[PDB]
Order: sequence, then structure tokens, then C-alpha cells
Amino acid sequence: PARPAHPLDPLSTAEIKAATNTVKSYFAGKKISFNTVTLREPARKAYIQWKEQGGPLPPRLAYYVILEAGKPGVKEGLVDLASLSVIETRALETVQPILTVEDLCSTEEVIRNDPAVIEQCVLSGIPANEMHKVYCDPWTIGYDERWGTGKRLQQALVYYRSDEDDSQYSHPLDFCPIVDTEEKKVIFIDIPNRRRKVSKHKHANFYPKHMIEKVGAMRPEAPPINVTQPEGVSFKMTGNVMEWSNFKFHIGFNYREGIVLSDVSYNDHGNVRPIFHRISLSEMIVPYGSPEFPHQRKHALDIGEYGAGYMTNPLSLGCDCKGVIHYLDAHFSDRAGDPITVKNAVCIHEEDDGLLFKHSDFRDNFATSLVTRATKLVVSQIFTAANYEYCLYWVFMQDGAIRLDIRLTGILNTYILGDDEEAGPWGTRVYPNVNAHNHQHLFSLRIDPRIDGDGNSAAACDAKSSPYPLGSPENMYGNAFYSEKTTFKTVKDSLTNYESATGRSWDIFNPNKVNPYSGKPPSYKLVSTQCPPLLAKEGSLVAKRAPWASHSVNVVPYKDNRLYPSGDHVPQWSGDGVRGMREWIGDGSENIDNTDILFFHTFGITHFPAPEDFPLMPAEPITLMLRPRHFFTENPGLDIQPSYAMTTSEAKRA
Amino acid sequence: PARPAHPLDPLSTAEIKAATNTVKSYFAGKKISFNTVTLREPARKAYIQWKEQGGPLPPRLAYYVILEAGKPGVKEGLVDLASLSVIETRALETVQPILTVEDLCSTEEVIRNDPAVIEQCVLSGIPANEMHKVYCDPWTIGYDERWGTGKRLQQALVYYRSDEDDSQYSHPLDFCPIVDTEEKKVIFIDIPNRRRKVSKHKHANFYPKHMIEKVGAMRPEAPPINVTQPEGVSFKMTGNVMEWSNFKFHIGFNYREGIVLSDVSYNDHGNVRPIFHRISLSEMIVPYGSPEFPHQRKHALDIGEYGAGYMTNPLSLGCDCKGVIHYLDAHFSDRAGDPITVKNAVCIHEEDDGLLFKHSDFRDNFATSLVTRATKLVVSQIFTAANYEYCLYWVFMQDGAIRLDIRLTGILNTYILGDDEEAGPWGTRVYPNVNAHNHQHLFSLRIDPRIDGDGNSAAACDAKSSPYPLGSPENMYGNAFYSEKTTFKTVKDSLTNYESATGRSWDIFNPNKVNPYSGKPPSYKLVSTQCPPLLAKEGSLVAKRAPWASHSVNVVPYKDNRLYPSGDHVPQWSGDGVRGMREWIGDGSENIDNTDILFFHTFGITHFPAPEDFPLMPAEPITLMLRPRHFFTENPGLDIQPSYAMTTSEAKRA
Ligand SMILES: [Cu+2]
Ligand SMILES: [Cu+2]
Repeated sequence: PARPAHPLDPLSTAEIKAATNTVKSYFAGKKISFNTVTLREPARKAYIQWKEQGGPLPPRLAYYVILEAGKPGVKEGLVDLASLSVIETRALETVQPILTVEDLCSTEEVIRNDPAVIEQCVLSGIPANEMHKVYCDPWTIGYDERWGTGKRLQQALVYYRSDEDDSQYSHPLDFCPIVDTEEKKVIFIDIPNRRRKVSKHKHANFYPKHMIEKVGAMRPEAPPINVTQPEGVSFKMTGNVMEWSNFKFHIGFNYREGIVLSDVSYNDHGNVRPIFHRISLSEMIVPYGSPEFPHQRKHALDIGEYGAGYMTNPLSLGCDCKGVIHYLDAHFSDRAGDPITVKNAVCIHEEDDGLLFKHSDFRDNFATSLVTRATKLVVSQIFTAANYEYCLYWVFMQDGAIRLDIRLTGILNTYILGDDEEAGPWGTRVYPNVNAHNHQHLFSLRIDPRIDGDGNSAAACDAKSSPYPLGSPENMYGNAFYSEKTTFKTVKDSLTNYESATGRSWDIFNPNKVNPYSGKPPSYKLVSTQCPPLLAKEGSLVAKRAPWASHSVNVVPYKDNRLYPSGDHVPQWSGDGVRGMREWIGDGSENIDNTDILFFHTFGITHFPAPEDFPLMPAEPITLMLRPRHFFTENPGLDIQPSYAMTTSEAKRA
Repeated sequence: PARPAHPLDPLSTAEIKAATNTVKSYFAGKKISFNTVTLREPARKAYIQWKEQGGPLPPRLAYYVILEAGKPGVKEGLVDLASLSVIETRALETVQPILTVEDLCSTEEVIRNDPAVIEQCVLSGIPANEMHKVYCDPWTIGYDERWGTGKRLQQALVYYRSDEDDSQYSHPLDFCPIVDTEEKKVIFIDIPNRRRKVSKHKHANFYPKHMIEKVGAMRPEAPPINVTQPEGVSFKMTGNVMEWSNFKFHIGFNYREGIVLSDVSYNDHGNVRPIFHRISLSEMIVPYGSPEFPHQRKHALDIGEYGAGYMTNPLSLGCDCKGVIHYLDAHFSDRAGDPITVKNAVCIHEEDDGLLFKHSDFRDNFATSLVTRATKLVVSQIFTAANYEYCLYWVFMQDGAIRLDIRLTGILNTYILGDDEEAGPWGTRVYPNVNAHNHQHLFSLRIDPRIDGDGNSAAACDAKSSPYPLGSPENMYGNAFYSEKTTFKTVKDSLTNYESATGRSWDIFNPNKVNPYSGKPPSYKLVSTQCPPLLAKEGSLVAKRAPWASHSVNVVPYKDNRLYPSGDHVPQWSGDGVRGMREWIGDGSENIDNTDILFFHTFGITHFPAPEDFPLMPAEPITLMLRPRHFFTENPGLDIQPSYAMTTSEAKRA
């Protein structure tokens, strides 16, 4: 073939087709379809050897997942692209894999044509000949103990539109078809004991034409705010390699995690210093809080069950990325093994970010003054998970901090509410006959650190008052306080939650090195307070399927291919068994002090819906930050030209 | 004097001058000087009666605080401006008042000329002929049990500059002069047991000429990011009254709080609904955590001891404020009774704030899509508290939320460290011979609410799992959870802290009304997680002088002139006695359910310095939000013109 320059680059369309031809011919004479065809990233060691020790260029490898008509489960393996050969393969009869766009799109038509569904629609007050008005969002079944992984199943959350331009969410139906993905057939419908017929209300709609009817008129177009960069941008991309304000890193992308940032370094006045080997979102879970059947099956693990790459929007087509933008495209396989392309999947731009720092001297009434403005680099994507929109922004900053900002928008998952029916305490009546259930949105940030090089550790940092009492020689006036650092020795030590009582943060640090001034190891500190406990109980489906979510922090030894904390093949796993994070934690005893580590952080929000969220939700923000502390010997932004600067001597002259 | 357009408008220069003339006449023949002349805001009931019920126009009042030579304490009172007379007067012999720029600017020359100080400078390795190189930041003594309020005192934190353009903070000296503010003399010097002579290291500097020497060159000027509004702004000011995106409110300013936002309402399609009567920062405390003498005296309450108005920066020059800006000026009194003006004390602009909301339909590959961008309105000031800079941004949003964003920047407070000397655990060595002590920055946000009118209450909201166990009929799969709402009945109920274990928020709501969809009262929800516990122990000087800071939330009955929770005259109060928040809480039994209430919220950060913070610190962000929840019956931003919109029917067409 043709090799790309960079070993971390995503598979090209050529390489995807090369992978699938190879798999086609290895399974000669068998009806197979493609589920995933994606880069197998090289071993961390091989990569670092090639980057830094003159080691050989790692082989280019593609990971595939296929189904075979008439065989249970899946098959997966590795194709070596240089040699067009399958070098590893195995059958997994008892898992089900990520649901692709194609697996999903056929479900509405299946339910529209199914006779028992048609009858449920009639019983709900919709005539058999208006089946074109019935829509469904197709989900994994998630987990249902009636079937396990024995068939590949979806559940169809059913809605009604009066008009194709309606937002269907004001109009859920009461029942839930279960659909065999591979047979394209409804196998069961969950029907509640109390039937609730379709709402007779107007749809709750949100397009300008709708809004003109509903409130009289749109607001006048607002006077514009324009953003130009006449001399272009300060960042520089070579392929997928970004350089900007001393940062250098590789921007990757795959079907599952969406954006993957690799090989992050900071150029400290000629000394190029590693910070992270890899950072990405590795799994999510969005557990709903109504205990009534079948709503326990709402607990999407969006990343593992659908894919933040597979679900991602082409950007620009609307006004998502405002300004001077560099775009990246995404490439996948379809069922037949032909490359597909999502254009402008990733957007890269730089924005003003307010003040970086400022100080003035009161002595000459602030005539002595220095002000420097902040610019941030944003690498972003937006994915749509049926009703939800997840807006993901990786932000680099000029003090050397890296921030992840998320904005949740889209539409509430809704279920039907009867005239007389109370939504509380599990949900909110956000509109007549509409129940919006409580839920949480949780994410697992996976960090593979390489803080100032190799051999890292992690720690909790808790603010504590001095243990000495008020009025003692040691704490006369009772004000003394310090930071108590707890270095994690073994896996089990790391299993920790955010604590407001101590303003807890976590350090990822290199214990082999030492800041010359402070005497502390160089570190990036995780500052993150949007860290909900998992509300679902110990031993619940939610806690079993997402064992990473029960702690804000989980730190385990590095091994290759430890990406996905809820397992490689997420849908319809019951949560029983030793896999993903539960495997990596083990008996809890393995060393994580001064070695190669992986730090998985759980964060997100608990959402109690309100009418403000409906029919379309205003963005709700989530952020965490990773700040250098004792990494530099001083403010690393001081060499950036000030916006304004006047010395005490210049002030006197002026 | 001519009366203002609006009863909440700050005193004009003419009104200040009339007020001071009147006070000079009342005290004819007495050697008085002026500490404060400022608006006494109308009673809440009078303002509301005037505003909404065709009631009496409230008297225009000036409040004053004066000192008299050779008399202890202060005198304070009220001038009726219409009649140019003093209508209320009292002598307070045992308090000390806020320190004005003028009280402060004197101290440095006092200590330079004091033979005992000069001697200490010589002992410290600075020759007596070089006293012009010795500087100090003059702080209130804060509290010292050796003097009480018996004399008006400052403590001088002494530093050295080799050159006038140096940042002095790398070179603190070891001793602390105590200066009598009215006598203009040094009455004592705290001298430590272990002498540490002045640092022989170079100064840690940060202007471009300094960075050129230190690191060789400045980074090149970056390509610019230009922001223009060629058609003007969408906001409208009429005097101090702001209208923007359905919000209407009054922007005030005083010497102490700085920005005061009043009479805040939202125009909900022609129904103009009150939200807050008043919102501001009403106090701070910045408690240091080294127990060693005399560092217990560092716990500045910046608002009540110096004033966020008096300390505020004129904003135009820095390019602090980027874009099309509307400026307000502040007017105070000087010591002689003449009006002083700080130009451009408040900056007002609207900025881009990303996505307001987005949703696309996967059925036609996101062809069906609606995207609306968010604009935010920012009302901001920046104040300098000797070494610190506090950047304050009141932010209104198009979903009807209001946010306070703060960024801390400027310079760490530094004290000297011997060559030998360990900084930890109370401090960090951020540069050779420099100890930056641990400290908290805490703020008391004061909210006078009027949520959808009169009669309000407050509650804590705590996410909880169902109490029913996993596997019971009520919670079969262990996923059920709800929001537990605890309405405060009496003051004691309200005294509450942020809790990560429940992701706690607080509602301010109108129990007299009901949302017609959700059945819940209309509310603004306080969402705030940067809520440190107070680390100083109970009974400590810090906890006594700031009784409000030991709880994240305090809610008390409304009374006129309950502004300042550490008392009206803060410097040198021991923290003993029933005043400020202690007085308002009383015995904790008074009703606060469905009445006029005041909600005081403590938030901030705990700061453990690192070398990154020095010699000048990159901005550190703090934020809280007040969000409408069950206030509206739907997303209130839906009538804003989308940036992009395509319906399903429109997408079928091309
Ligand atoms: Cu949500
Ligand atoms: Cu600080």
C-alpha cells in the first residue's frame, strides 16, 4: 500500500478498503458484513521507541469486527496492511457489538410494517393507515435478562408526528417494541398495564414558523458580531500534527471515542517536555432514574454502544464553528466494507479567551500596568445520539493548562404521562402528557500520562486544617492549614471520589523529578468538581455494566489495548464477569506508584428536567481542567507580548 | 442639587459636594475629614411602592463617615439632599472605618523616615542611605489584640526594589512595622526570632525588557483576532438602566461593593416578571494559613476594609475590555469632601458565547437541523488590592440565566524564606528565598430576591437514590433516584454547605405560584460548586470576624441596611459581639419561608501557590450561576433567530 507519515493517523479510505478486501478473501465464500474497521494503534513502547530512540516504524494495523449471517455474536481480529493478510482472529459467540448507523436506520421501517406494532398503534388511537406518522428512536436494548446476548436486539422508543416537521418528543407512545437487528423482525412488545393513548395536544415545536404561530413573531435579527483573522492563524498543522503556543500533539479520530489527542508535549524554551501520551473520552453512561418497567433499560453507554465518531455531525453546514477554521474528515467502513466519509467531523480554531494575567501598581494610580490577553486553541466535535446533542471542546491554553468543555443540548428523552398521572418523583411534567425522567450523564475521561517523561504516579490532594487545636503553640490563632497529599501505592488506593469537604483535586506527577524552586515533583493537577456519585445502587445493572462510574478516579497499570472500561463489546453485556475496568482493577493490589499508569476520571451531571429544557434544551455546561503545578519554574506565558504595558519609569516620562 | 433620573443612581459629583458642604457646616470649627460619602439607597418597600404603585418618591439621602482629629473612632450619618441638612448623626468611638486610597498612600513614606525601621533595614542588609528603595504594601492591621480599636492601625508588609521597575515581591523583608494611621507614626515593629537578611538573588521580573534578558526574546506578535459590531450593539442603556434580550435592570456602583445590580426583571412576551431586587458582592475574606506570628493578621476582608469601588481600575487603557464597549464612571469623596472620579470603572459589552442550542435529525443524515448561537451581556470591573487583581464579570444569558465569573490574577503575597528554611506545610517556595503562604479567597454573594414577585423561600436540593433496596418492587433494578428538596423554615435550617455527595444546589422560589406544566413553584436555582469549607477553626479570629464564611448558604429575614455581613465598620473588630451576619442570624428561630428574605452565599477557592503563579499569576477562574427552573413553561430563547434552520420538508426539496 501507501503508508501515512504518522503511525497515529486514522486509517485512510484506501487502507479501509485494503483491510476489508483482505477480510473478504480470508473468509472466502462466507456471507460476512462489516461492523468496525479501524486503526489498531501501535504499542505505546514501539511508538515511543520510534518517536525518540530511532526505533523501527511500527507496522500499520487495522482492527475489524464482522458479523456472519447465521453465526451468533461476532468475529474480530487484526489485518496487517503491508502484507494484506489476517494476522489474528477469533470468534466471540456471546457478545454483541456497537450499533452502526446502518444497523440503526432500518428499525423504523421494521416497526412501521410489523403487525403487532400496527395493532398497538391502533389501540393507542392512531389508524393503521397513518403508520407513516409513527416514528421511533432505535436504541440497543442495553440489557434485558429475557435474552442476554443470545439475539442482537434493539428497543424502539416510539413517537408520533402530526406533520413531518414536528418535533416528535411531545408525543411518545406507551409501548416498547423489541426488535431483532439481524432478522429485521419485531420479537416482543413491552406493554404497560395502564394503557395511555396518544396525546391530543398540539406538538411542542421550535422552528421559526412554529414559533411565529406560538408567540406571535420572532425577535428581530440581532446586529452581528464579526470575527476576522486578517493575517491568518497562529497555529500550524502538518497532517494531523498540531503546533500552537509551544504545545505539540497529534489529533486522531475514531468511530468510538471521536477525538483522540496523542503525544502531547510542551516546548519549554527549547526543552521539549512530554505531558500526555493519550487523552480521550473512553465511555459514557446516561442512567435514567425511573424504576418502572421497562425504563431500567435506559442507561445508554453512548460511546461503546453507538460511537462518538459514528454519531458525529458534519460541522460548518450550520453555524457550529464561527471564524477561521481548519477541518478534519472522518473515515469508516459500511456493512459492505466500503469506506464512508463524514466531512468536517472535527473543527480546529483559536479564539480570544479574555485575560491571561494583569497587574498594576496602586502607587502611581495604576499607571504602572501590564495586561496580557489569553488565546485558546479549541479542537471540537458535535455528536447526536438520537434525541441528545453532545458538544465536545478540547481546549489548550497559554498557561499550559488543558481543559475539556462539554455542552449538552438537543432534546429530552420523554415518555408518555396520563392526564391524571404524576411524573414525580422520578420525572418532570415538562408539557401536557409528557414525562421527562430524571437521569445522569456520566463520562469516563481516560488519561495515559507521561508527565515530563516516563514513570508516573497519582495522588489525592485534600485541604485540611492543622490537626493542632486553636490556642496551641503550633496553631495559636487556629488559622493554619495545608494540603494533604495521598500518593496511590496500589490500584485499590486510587479508587476515590471528589470530596467537597476537602476541595479534593488529583495530581498526576513524575516522582523521578523535582521542581528546583518548590522541591515538589512536576505535575498536572486535575481540577474537576462536576463529579456526581453514581446514584444507581451497588449491584444494579447500571453499576455492574459501568464499573468505572462508581468512583471519580480509577488508576490502573498501563497495558496495550486497555481503552474501553466497560469492555470491548458493550451492548447486552449483563455486567457479570471480569472485563474492562473490573479486569484492570483485579484484586486491587498491583503497583501504580512510579510506573506506566492509566487514570480514568468519571465526571458529568445529574439532570432533573424542567420546562425550560423543553421542547429543545439550552446548552448545559460541563468542564474539567488539567493544570501544570510545579511543572514550570514560573508563569510560562510571560514571553507572550502584552496587550498593554507601561513601567514605573515610562509612566514618569509620559 | 438636581435629583437623578432614577432613585438608585449613585450620588452625582454635585450631590457629593452638597453633602460634604452640609456636613462641614454641621461640624463647623471641628477638624473633620471624610472617609465615605455614598448613596443611602431607598428602603425596599419605598422603592417598590414608587416603582409599581404610584407611590411617594423616596428621599435622596447621602450616607457619610467622618473622622475628627484627636477623637477616637468615627462619626457617621445621613444628609437629606433636598433640604441640605443632617438628619441623623452618631459617634462610634470604638470602630475603625474602611481604608481609603488616601489613608493608605501615606504609610510608605512614614516607614521610610522612621529611625527604628531604618535600623531594621540596615540589620537586614539595606544601607540607611537607600531607604528610597524600600517599599511596603499598607494593609489594615486586620486585628491585633495588643491594640483593639484603640488606635487606627496599619501593618506594613515591607519589600525591596533594586530598581523602580522591579516587581518587589521576590524581595520581602523579615519584619513588620505597625503604623498609627492618624498620627502618621510607627508605634511598634514585629521582628522575628530568626532574622533573614534581604535576598541577594535577582528580582523575579515580568515586563518584556525583563523577559528579553531572562529568556532571550519575546514570542513574535501573534496574528490578530478582530471583533467588530458594524451595525451597533443590541443592548440599550437609558442612564444606568440596561435592557438586553428581555432583561431590564439598574447598574449601580459604590465605593465598597463596586457593581450593584438592582431591580432585575425579565420580559416574558409582555409579562414583565421580577427576578431580583438586588444582587452584589457584599464581603470577602482571604485567610492565610501560616500559624506563625504575625501572619495570623493576614485575612483581609477586601470589600469591607478597602472597597471594591475605591480599589477599582480605570478600564480603557489595558484593552481589558475588547469590542464595542459602554463605560460607566464612579464618583466618590476625597478626605477634604471633594468629589473624585474614576473614569471607565465599569465596562459593559456583549460577546459571543458559543451555542445556545442545537438539534439535528439522524433520519435525513442531519439535513433536518436547527442551530442558534448564544450572545452574553457582560458588566465587569477590575480591582487591585495591593498585590492581587480581581476581575469581576456579571453575565446575563439568553436562556435567562445569570452568572458571576471571577478571575484572580496579579501577584502572590510573599514573605521571606531563609536559605535553610522549609516553606511547607504552610507555604510554597516559589522562587529562592520567597515563601508564598497558603490562603483561601472567599466571597459573600448577597442576593435580595423577588422571584416572580414578592414572598420568596429557599431550599437545598440533594440528589438521592430511592430508599428502597435493589430487588424490591419499588426499585427492582436499583436505578431509581430523585431530588430531595428541603425548604428552609427558620434561619437555622438555611445554614448549609455545598455537598458533593448529593450534588447539592439551592432554590430560590415563589411558593405563591405554580408552573402550569410541572406543578413546581417558579425558581432560580443556585448552581455553585466552588464552595470551600472555612479551614480556620471555630473560635478563630478568621471565623469570628467572618461569621458568614463558615456556611456556603445563609438565609435571613430582609431588613433595610442589612448589607455587610461582617458589620458596617470592619477593620480592627475582634469578631466578638452581635453584629452583621451574627446579628441577623440571631437565635436562628425567625421565619424565612414565604417572606422577604436575603440569601448570602459563600464561595471561592483554596490556593496552594506553585511556581507557575510567580512572579505574576495566570488567571484562575471562579464561577456560579443562577438558572431559571420552572420559571418558564418552555425554553425562553426559542424566538431568537436561528443561525441555521432546515426543516424536514425543506430538506426533501433540494
Ligand atoms: Cu440530561
Ligand atoms: Cu490566591
